[PDB]
Amino acid sequence: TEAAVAGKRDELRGLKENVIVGRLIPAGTGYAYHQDRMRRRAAG
Amino acid sequence: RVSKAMMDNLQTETVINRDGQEEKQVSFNSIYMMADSGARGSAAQIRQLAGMRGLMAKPDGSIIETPITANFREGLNVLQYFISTHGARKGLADTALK
Amino acid sequence: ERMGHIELASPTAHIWFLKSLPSRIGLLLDMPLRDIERVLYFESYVVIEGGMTNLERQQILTEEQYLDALEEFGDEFDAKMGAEAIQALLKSMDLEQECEQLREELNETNSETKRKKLTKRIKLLEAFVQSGNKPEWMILTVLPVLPPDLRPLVPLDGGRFATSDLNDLYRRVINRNNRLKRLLDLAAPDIIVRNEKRMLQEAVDALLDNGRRGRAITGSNKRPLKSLADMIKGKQGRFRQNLLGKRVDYSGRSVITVGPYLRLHQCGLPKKMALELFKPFIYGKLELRGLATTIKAAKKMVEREEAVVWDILDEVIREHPVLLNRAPTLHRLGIQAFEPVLIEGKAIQLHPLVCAAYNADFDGDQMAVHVPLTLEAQLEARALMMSTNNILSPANGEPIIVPSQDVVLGLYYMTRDCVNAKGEGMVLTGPKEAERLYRSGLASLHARVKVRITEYEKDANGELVAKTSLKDTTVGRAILWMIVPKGLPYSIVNQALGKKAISKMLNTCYRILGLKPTVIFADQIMYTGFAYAARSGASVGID
Amino acid sequence: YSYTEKKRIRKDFGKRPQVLDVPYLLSIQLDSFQKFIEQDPEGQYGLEAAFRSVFPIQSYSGNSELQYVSYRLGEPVFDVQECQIRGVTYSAPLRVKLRLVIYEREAPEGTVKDIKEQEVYMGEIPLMTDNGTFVINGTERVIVSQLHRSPGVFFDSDKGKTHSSGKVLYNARIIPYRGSWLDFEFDPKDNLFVRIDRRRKLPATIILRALNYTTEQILDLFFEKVIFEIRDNKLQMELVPERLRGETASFDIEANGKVYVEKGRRITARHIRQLEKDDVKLIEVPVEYIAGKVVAKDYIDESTGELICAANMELSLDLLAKLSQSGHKRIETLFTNDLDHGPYISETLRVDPTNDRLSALVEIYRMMRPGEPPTREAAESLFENLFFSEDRYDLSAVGRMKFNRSLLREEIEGSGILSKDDIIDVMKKLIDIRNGKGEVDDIDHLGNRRIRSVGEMAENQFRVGLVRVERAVKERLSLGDLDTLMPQDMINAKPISAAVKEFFGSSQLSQFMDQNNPLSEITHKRRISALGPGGLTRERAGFEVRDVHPTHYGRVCPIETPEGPNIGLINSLSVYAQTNEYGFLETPYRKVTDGVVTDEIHYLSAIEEGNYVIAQANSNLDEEGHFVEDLVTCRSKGESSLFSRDQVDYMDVSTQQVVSVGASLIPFLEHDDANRALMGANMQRQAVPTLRADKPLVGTGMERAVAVDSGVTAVAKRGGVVQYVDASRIVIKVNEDEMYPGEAGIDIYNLTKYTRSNQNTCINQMPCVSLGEPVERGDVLADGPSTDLGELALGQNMRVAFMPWNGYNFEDSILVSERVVQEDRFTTIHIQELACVSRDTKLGPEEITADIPNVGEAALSKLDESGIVYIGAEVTGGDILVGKVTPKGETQLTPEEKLLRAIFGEKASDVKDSSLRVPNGVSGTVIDVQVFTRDGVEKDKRALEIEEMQLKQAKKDLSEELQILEAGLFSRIRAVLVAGGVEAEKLDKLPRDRWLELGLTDEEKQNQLEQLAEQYDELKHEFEKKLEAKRRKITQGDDLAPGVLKIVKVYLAVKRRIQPGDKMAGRHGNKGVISKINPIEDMPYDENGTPVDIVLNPLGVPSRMNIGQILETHLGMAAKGIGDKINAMLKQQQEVAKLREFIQRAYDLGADVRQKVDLSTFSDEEVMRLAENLRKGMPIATPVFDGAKEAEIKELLKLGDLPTSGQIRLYDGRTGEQFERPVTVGYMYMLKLNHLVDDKMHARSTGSYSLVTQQPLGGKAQFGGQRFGEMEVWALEAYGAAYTLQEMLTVKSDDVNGRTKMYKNIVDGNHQMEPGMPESFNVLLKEIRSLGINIELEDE
RNA sequence: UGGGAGAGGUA
Ligand SMILES: [Mg+2]
Repeated sequence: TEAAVAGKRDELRGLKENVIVGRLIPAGTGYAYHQDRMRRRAAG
Repeated sequence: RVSKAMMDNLQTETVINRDGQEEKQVSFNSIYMMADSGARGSAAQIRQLAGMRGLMAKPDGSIIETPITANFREGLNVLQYFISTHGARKGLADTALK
Repeated sequence: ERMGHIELASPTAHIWFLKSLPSRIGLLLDMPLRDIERVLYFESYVVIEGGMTNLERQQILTEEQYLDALEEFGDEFDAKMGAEAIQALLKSMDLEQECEQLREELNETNSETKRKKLTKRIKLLEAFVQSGNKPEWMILTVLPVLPPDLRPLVPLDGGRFATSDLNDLYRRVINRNNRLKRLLDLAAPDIIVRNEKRMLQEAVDALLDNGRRGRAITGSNKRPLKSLADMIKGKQGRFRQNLLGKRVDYSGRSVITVGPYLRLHQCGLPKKMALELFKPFIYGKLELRGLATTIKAAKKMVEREEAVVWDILDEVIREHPVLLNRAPTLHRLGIQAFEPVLIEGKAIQLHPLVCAAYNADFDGDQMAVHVPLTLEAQLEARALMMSTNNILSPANGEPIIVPSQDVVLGLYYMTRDCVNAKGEGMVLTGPKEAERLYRSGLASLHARVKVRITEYEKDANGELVAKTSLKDTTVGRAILWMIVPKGLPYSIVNQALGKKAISKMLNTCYRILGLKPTVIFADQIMYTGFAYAARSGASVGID
Repeated sequence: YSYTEKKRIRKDFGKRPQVLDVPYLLSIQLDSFQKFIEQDPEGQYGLEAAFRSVFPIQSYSGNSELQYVSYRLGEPVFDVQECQIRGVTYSAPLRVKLRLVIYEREAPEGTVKDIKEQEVYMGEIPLMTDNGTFVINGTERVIVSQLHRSPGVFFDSDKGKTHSSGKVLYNARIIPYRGSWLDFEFDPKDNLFVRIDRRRKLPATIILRALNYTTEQILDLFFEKVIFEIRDNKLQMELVPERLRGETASFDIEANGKVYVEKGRRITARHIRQLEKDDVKLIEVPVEYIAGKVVAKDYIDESTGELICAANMELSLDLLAKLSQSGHKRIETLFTNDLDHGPYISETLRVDPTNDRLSALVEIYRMMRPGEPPTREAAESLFENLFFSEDRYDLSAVGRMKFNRSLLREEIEGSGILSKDDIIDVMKKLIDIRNGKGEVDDIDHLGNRRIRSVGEMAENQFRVGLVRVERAVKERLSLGDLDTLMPQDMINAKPISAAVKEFFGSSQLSQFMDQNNPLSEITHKRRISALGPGGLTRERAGFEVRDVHPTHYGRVCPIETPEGPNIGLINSLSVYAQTNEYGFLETPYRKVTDGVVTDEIHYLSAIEEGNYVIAQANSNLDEEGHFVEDLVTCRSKGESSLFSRDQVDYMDVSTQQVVSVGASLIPFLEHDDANRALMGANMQRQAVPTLRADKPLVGTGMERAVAVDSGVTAVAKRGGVVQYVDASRIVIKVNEDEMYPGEAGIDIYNLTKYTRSNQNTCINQMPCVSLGEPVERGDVLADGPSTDLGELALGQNMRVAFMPWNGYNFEDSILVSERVVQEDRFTTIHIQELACVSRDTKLGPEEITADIPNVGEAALSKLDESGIVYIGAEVTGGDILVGKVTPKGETQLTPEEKLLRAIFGEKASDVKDSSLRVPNGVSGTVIDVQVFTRDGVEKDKRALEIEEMQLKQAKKDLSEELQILEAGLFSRIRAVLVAGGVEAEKLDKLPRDRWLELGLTDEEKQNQLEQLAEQYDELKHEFEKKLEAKRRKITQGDDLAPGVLKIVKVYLAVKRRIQPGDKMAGRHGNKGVISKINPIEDMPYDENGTPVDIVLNPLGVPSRMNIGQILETHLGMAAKGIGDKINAMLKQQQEVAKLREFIQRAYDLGADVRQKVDLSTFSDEEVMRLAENLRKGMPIATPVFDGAKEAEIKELLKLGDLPTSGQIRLYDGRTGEQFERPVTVGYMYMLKLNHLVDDKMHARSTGSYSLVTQQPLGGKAQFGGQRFGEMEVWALEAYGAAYTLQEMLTVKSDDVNGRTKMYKNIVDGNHQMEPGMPESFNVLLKEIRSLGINIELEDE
């Protein structure tokens, strides 16, 4: 209710978030892939 | 006092020795062995087996005045077992909650 | 993936943005929730706009007051009753004008309750303006429909149907909406059409959240129906039952027994259970080796359980780690990867050392076996989750792969010493001659004897210097010196070894040597602990 | 001893002489359901109570009513075993005679108008079997008794809920048996409140104003009056001296000329005695003492006519002045203290905003039904029908008894509704509780909880169905026709039958019977579950109701309860605990008389136990004299203390009365810990009955009582001589003195062989008696599933060593020898019923035939020509059992297609095959095929073969019945012939069947001969019509489900040997799992050479504190030592006299044992049979809490020529060497639990998937995948295995494209990952969007 | 085949 009224968005930066969505978590082995994706989003 | 006398008579009962004189050493009793090794149990469990059972508590928190004097070798009577069932069911109920 | 929509005749209010406190409609319109509920329940009129100074904005009139005002003015004011009145009120209000007026109102005086209510309303109004939503969108005019394979229609075994509760709730909303359309076309009386509008509001609010507004609408078997908010929220909701924790293919389950002949990184899977686990891998190796042309031929060759299928399974399961999970997985050592070894039976033979990490005794326990498929997943299970890697507990830096109760009893009975047992006071050429003396029977495990010990100390670099002297030992400590690796001192071994002492032995061996000497030391100390506890005969009795 | 007791006498080590026999252990359910059925017209129980509490019922006017006459229960159509085979409810139809009386409205009382009565068939109530069970829809159910709070009144107080104050808030409550509640309570401001039906609060005087009371009557009922008198401008105070106790003198209380109290001085007790011995009454008082007191009654002036000061107003100086100049010369004033008389009703009257009775009723209406516009008649009817109506409020026996005991009244009976005096006394007692006189009630006291058994719950559900039917009958009688309307056309049998079938089939207490062994049956019937309809939950249950209350001593076992979340809610009934008339729990006690422990026995409830002082059962007696010691141990007022030997008033009846059945089958219970005894008593209810049951060498003596009264064996009704012993039946000839002359005197005990139970085990009854053996009344003739000669035998007792063995017994694990698997000791029978139903589809019926297309000889090698597997054919997984094929084309035709069928012919139209196959892993031989069909469908050759075999067996059974009936009638004609004349030789020189044509001259004995011939003709006549009825019943088809032609049921009997993984347990909580089967050459052997059968772990003794397993080990070693000595004497065949001498020496061994066996009565055959039965070990009865001691155990060990320490020198069988310490060896009675690794092991590669989320299913029965829960997701996050977490959430789960590409890639060798978004997230997105909240995946 | 309740049990 609070998120729908305030019009929030999720930036997908949590381990529980990437468990729910279905990606590699930024914890351990997936950290290299997530920082590569972050620098790809920053450089472009 | 009963637990201390029990622990003394279980730790150093092996005294029948030879080749120097009548000497004393730690006992080779298996109950004391599986207690002193840290394998399974502790001195509280050995006290309930051989010494005195101790003071058991009511479910209202207050300690009952007369204690369970018999151990698990001489065998409890009926009222001491019914007193012990209070703490046993309380501990089993507490474990599920935690 | 396709939704529908129901075109509601009277626009009803969303129950989430009305009943989830703070109500957001009372916080936006600055009206009490009881008065808003009286308007929505068609009990009392509310006035939207009025040109006269007698009737202001949001003055909740009764039926008698509205019948007085209708014959008094009748032309200047417009007062409506129900959720359509609240929709018109949220339409006629002005977000930036009310935000500016409350920003001026906050500045003169600051009582505590008034400033908190005003800053709550200002945060709410600024949230609407910065998000770009409109306040009329809280009033549901068009209601969407879940897809019919997400509210499915599943049968039973006896021809009768067992639908979901969402189909029942959608049937209620559609029937009352169609009846409201029929009553608005039939020119019904005011009491009947008002009750039907109230029924549609109750049905829509029940479908959005059954147990929220009033009495929960029960089904046919006297149980309250499951709404959309009950599908998502709760212990058996969508999130905590399917999104976080899912059911998982390529998975088994069996009782666990003891295998003490294993190494630290092995577990005994049964033949039939692992054949059922590794079945597409057996399909791939069968079609690769040319023993099956098609997938149906490979399926039937596995289902007939041939000797070439067992040989291919023995080749597939070699060096392919599986995860042994046991619920409840409290800490992270409740999942470990083991290189499986095929045994004949029906029970997963664990190692005795890892059952202090699993907190598992063999009184009827059960463990799940999950199979990593991809090469990345096999490398996680080989480099991160292998049972020879996580020796130390992550809670405190102490080894959890520790001897427990049986190895401990055996090692205590070994390194304890009697006074005049058998063959006291000899001199021995070393640990091998001490082991030879015990297994020949000329000396017990408790003879205080002088042995020659060649211990290896550590240099400043990785070299190992040696010293050799005579130590006043027992025969049991001189048997364990065959087991203790090169790099540890003799004061590691030269006392009676309780559980804390063996924990300090494994910790010292870790910090000095690394991981691989620590793994082989744990396996060898478990073997000798089990063997000499068997040779002891440490029995309990009534004497 | 009985003649089946002299076969094997269990040596009893007990010392207490038991005075009371153990009662029938299934007495609670049998007595309650017998009271529910049987006709009690005065003390109304069950159906008569329900009929007389509903009927008669008039119309809304009153011109028509139904009078109840009587009722009678019909006969059941099928028997018990026939209902269990056919799969239908075992019930008796209820027929009730109901009379219709019409009242005339033209006459003033027109009663004699129309009398119409008939038997309105309504309801089919189920019946109980002779062992306490119901048969509902084929299965067997047990309705558990319920321990609910008894009706009455319960004062209680939350011990400091207000954390700011800390005060104690006392609250009353009036709990009825049926109706709305009533709760009186206090607030922190000390005002009395009322919450009717747990609604909002009201001031408590508003219900008194609803009871037509003003302030005058309320104050006169509650508070007592002090009087103030105004005389010549001074105040005269009437003063009784017992009121200045504990208070401070505000003024100088003086006398006419005597000074008693001073200013600022407490009026002490010596001053009170001074006042009552001078006896002064009139005491003067100044004006400032009146300011503070309130006025009792109103005061209206006679001249003006208006209220000067009304009731309950604050009196002050100006109101005192107004009253004195008005002229009310006598002032009545309330009494108010701070110690004994608190002003609660006055403060509640000042808070109360009502005016009078109609305003009080309007406010009660506004509380109860809010939002309704109240009026006078609706408020009056509401407040009348909440409490003071005979139909919407009822306690009526137990609530009225508890009401008059908690309010200290006299009569234990009275009305069933509340009253003005009842509510007033509850408020008075609560005020006294608040003041201090009295003490509040505990809720877990067993005088407040009550057993609501099967008959009471079924009577309540029958009354609910009767309420629905009487509503419908009132609706019919108030409007419909009266003259030509019979009552059975009005009274519908649907609501009563629907309600009683719902309770008996799908309630929370009518649960599936756990009957995997006789102990589990008997402990499921002696069960008191505190849950159910109208009880607790597992959320609303704290440590108050779960823990043991001290009033459970004797009534409820403390060491028998499930160890999960039902840890105090499911409590088991004790041994001797009976049930009161009202429903409370009562125990036997030995009443003492002047120190003499008299054999008379009193039953004392839980309220009467707390009054007297009761001795412990372990007090010594001087051969029915007095006590021995002076300070006997006793218990009183819930606590245990010491007392003198003359103050005791009661003694315990036995030392077994504290425990349940399952906790009194454990030997050496007093040495075990209570937790391990709890787990042992819980695991004894899961022991699978093995192939050959074997007795325990160390028992209790309770095993015989359990095996007899479990209703599972075949005890002899009447004693006699057995005539024919078979494996299927036992024919016994009765003795002469126990035979009535009416019957023949032959009992035929049929034995159920290999009947499937509820938990898929077998039930077979092997006979133990031999041919030609005199057995008396009450002897076990046929041993049940787990019995051995009338003793309960749940497991096998095998040789057990206590030593760690090479790691294979690490943590509770068990290493089993190869002798246990070679001798087939622990291999049981698991009968499993598979069922193949034949539907009636919309394209044609499903035919059962062997013309199965697209299948070969490898599946049809076992089927016959009818499509049903042969009895005895060993099948495996995947083999076709019943050949069934569904039509895929059509079957119905038109006459155009009829003529074209005569032209051309038919087609196949049998494409889709749905034959019944064996589930994978299941094997075993078919033992029974039962083919039920419908009346109308023509049968097949296999079905006709089944009916032919059943007809031959039924014909043989009824021919045996006809033979014993003609034998009985021939005995009767022989008896009357010898009674008439003296004829001996001429009767038996001629065949027995030709005994009818004999005669003499015509007389009265000739008339007896003709009527006996008439009885001969009608016996044959009833025989042949019974044959016709049995033939008709087996020929006709059962009425099955709609759309079902025929049903085939195939029974497979698997045989389950033990393997690594199978669970095992003892009786002392020492469970385990078999880790290895270790060969006989590797097992440790002793000096004699006998290998150990099971190597246990000795480390489970200190950490669990169960010494009972070691004492059972020592006692079993001594028992088998005596048994091997008797076996050696029998192998050498020494002497019968030497055998008798050694057996008597072994039996007369204890110090002060209870039993005494003398072999002088025993003949030669009895001693030889006893030695033959004791060659496998001498059984020992060790009672609970009064068992054998270490001195008797060591004396037995020294008799049997064994080491007295209990430990032998075991040699290692693997390497030949000797173990360095002596190892405890001895026989332990090991069970085999029902947790089998064949049923626990499960695996899944890829199977079926769910429909909403498209993730794999869950369960071994539906080929499910293991759940990767939230804890395991956190464990993978802690590891950092992000790739393993991704491939366990996407491609092993709900993502169809990813999992299909993963399957193809794994088959094609390339282990690569093609991920995607799961579909549960899309389910979540669509559900939030269907809630109406726009959530989208914003790209970039 | 798949879904939902109720009861029992194992860790
Ligand atoms: Mg366990």
